[PDB]
Amino acid sequence: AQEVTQIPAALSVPEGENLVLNCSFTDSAIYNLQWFRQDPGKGLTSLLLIQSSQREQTSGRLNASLDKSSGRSTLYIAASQPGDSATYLCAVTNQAGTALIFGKGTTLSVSSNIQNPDPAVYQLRDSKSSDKSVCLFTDFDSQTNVSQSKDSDVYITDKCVLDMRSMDFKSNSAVAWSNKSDFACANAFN
Amino acid sequence: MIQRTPKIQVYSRHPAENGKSNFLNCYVSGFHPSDIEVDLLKNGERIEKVEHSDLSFSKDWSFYLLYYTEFTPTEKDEYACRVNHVTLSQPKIVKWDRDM
Amino acid sequence: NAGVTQTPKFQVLKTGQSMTLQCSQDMNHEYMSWYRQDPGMGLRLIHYSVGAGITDQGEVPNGYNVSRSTTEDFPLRLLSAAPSQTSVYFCASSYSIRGSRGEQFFGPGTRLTVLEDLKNVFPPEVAVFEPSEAEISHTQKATLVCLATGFYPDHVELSWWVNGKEVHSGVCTDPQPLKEQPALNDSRYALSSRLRVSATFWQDPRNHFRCQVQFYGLSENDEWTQDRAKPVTQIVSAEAWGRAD
Amino acid sequence: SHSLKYFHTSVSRPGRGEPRFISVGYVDDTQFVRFDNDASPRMVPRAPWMEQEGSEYWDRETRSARDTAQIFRVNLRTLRGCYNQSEAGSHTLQWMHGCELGPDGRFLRGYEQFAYDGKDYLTLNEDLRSWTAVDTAAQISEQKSNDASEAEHQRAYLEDTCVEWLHKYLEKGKETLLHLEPPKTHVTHHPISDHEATLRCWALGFYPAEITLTWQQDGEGHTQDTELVETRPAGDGTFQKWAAVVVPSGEEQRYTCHVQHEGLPEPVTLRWKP
Amino acid sequence: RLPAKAPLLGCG
Repeated sequence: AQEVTQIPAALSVPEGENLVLNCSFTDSAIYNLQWFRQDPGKGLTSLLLIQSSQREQTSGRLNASLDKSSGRSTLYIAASQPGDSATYLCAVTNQAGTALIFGKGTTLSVSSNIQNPDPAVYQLRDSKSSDKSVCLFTDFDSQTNVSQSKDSDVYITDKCVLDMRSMDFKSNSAVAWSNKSDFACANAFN
Repeated sequence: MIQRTPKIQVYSRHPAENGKSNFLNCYVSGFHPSDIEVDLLKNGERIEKVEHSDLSFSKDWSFYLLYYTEFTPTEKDEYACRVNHVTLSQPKIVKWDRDM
Repeated sequence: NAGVTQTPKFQVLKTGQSMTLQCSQDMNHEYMSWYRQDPGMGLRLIHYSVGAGITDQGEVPNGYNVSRSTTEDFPLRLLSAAPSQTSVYFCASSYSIRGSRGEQFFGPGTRLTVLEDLKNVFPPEVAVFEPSEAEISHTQKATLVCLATGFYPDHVELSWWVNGKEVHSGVCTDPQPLKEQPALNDSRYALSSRLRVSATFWQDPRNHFRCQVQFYGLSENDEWTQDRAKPVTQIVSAEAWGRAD
Repeated sequence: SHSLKYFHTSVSRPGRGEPRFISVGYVDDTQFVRFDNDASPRMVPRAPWMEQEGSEYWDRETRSARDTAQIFRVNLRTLRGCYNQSEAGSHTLQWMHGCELGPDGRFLRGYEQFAYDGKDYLTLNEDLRSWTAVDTAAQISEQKSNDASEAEHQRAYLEDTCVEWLHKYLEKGKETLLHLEPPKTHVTHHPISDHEATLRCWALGFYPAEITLTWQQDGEGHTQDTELVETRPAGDGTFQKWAAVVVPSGEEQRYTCHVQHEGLPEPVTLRWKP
Repeated sequence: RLPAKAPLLGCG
């Protein structure tokens, strides 16, 4: 059958940096190659269609190339932005030319540049009941990895970046909590 | 849309000898469309153990089939090929002539 | 044109149950296809059609049937639901496969979870946590945390609502939920989200903040005899008003 | 030459379900495989030297035939629309493709032709890089395919896969496929009237199928008006043919039959003897 | 061996 591979499975680049997404396929006998973007919890949306006789297709900072003989397509993302963060999937026509076969996709994370990081931990109280709280690690560098808890009664989330567009301000944050009262937010993160 | 009437050859694999096992061939060729009914007859009666080749066609797109059965020719037995096709008003019967 | 429509968006099934995933398109497309998406497996072709009355097997056809009696509809039937059929199901159509007009349009997908027992199904509990005094004074910014706990399966959509308006910016949710018992394989899930506004906005007591978790659980069809409210599809939310502290 | 050819036939039967679909494979004048969607709806061996191929080969060939059947079902709908025919009538789409080797055993040429209802529709050019409309408006679908792309996929098959596998088949069945069987020749005499008799020149048990039978008269350089029958299969893999000339009764010994066949080192000449 | 692809025929 037609076999589609995408290298690598996961990619993390600082914003502003050029990056390549790779697609290789075993059977060069294709009519079309197609690149798709998939946002979390949503369907695929087509970015670029390259016909078998075409060599490249451009869409802003996206430029895809096709080399049939070599069995390769490269999606070049110039000056990458946080908004480029998504799963990128490559598809070619199956051997019968009746359906599309997909690679497993590349998950791209373009990390937001925190210009003046100010790492701090805070304690937040439940709006309904006191003596019920969560810990917030916030305003840390985008290159700082959130450590797993290693307690099993203490839960720690992965980081996400939010955009306060009103103040042209981005901030990373992670949450931690427990059902034990022998737990302070200080050194809850490591 | 073209319509061509089957050409029908009825013949043995080997020169016929009464009492010697042989193969009876009915070769239908030059026909279009492909839909066709063919029976080998012994003394007017349809032969049951009859096999045929797979549908193929010639340069001019006309179809050809070989229908055949193992048989022992005799003095008394008459063999024929009965062919029905959309181009024929009635089924055509071609008797086995040993010199054709 | 609506493009490619899929129903339902979420579904729970008991092992052995039958289920038709509906797909339609109003673009008059001859070519339609079904894929399943699984972590580290990618998007795999189940069945495909090259026209009305014409269907064929894909990469992973076993366990699934399709029919194409019309151009518009391409339904996918699970004959006998198995846990291995837990996946996200995408229906796709295109004007052509081999032509210049080769763009493939996808439906929004159907998240399917097949369970041995519906016993394990729970809706989320939701709490909003008010911003820190220390954060306000240091940054002049106010971070609210929403926390959804003890939900199963992982069938949730979390949204923030400020003054009854859905927030699309100043927010991020965890990309994944946490297993509350990572050891257990039928573990319920926790999910957190953050809403960050100016200390100003939070300090305005006319401003209402609500985190909403839409849970997709059992439908009206499903049997339920447990000494416990049926864990149906439902919204669970928590609130907080601003304070001039 | 040597050749690897397939002959595909799709026949619509509206109301009675999907079209009838048959593919047959030939190496030279020897059929070796067949697919029939009415038959085990799979590609099956039709020569003894094909019977020891693995399930991998048969599964692949079955799916290629299946996929061709499905596309030909789409093509029959397209062609019905194209000629503005009723949805009630049965129609035929035929597809012929083949590659040939030269003396050296390298690719000599390829060809593909389509016919709708027994008439030339579309032909692949000798360069294998474009298609020629034989009927007006005949094309690769402009809207749902690409002339150049379709030609390219068939060109690769004809120049590469077709040549490679023709060699594999010629090797597997070499004892039968590479053996030249010369024709057994004789002349029979059949009086048809008081004044005329038919001289019939026989060629029996020959392979391959290509053969020339001509009648000449002594003292005349030109060849005579000849009744030729269609070359016919014996059923054992060899072929039969005869050429007949109607001559005046008593003058039969003035005529010569001339037989040309690859398996004959030089042309054979026969004369009827009473 | 068969080709994997059957050409798609059209009109005009």
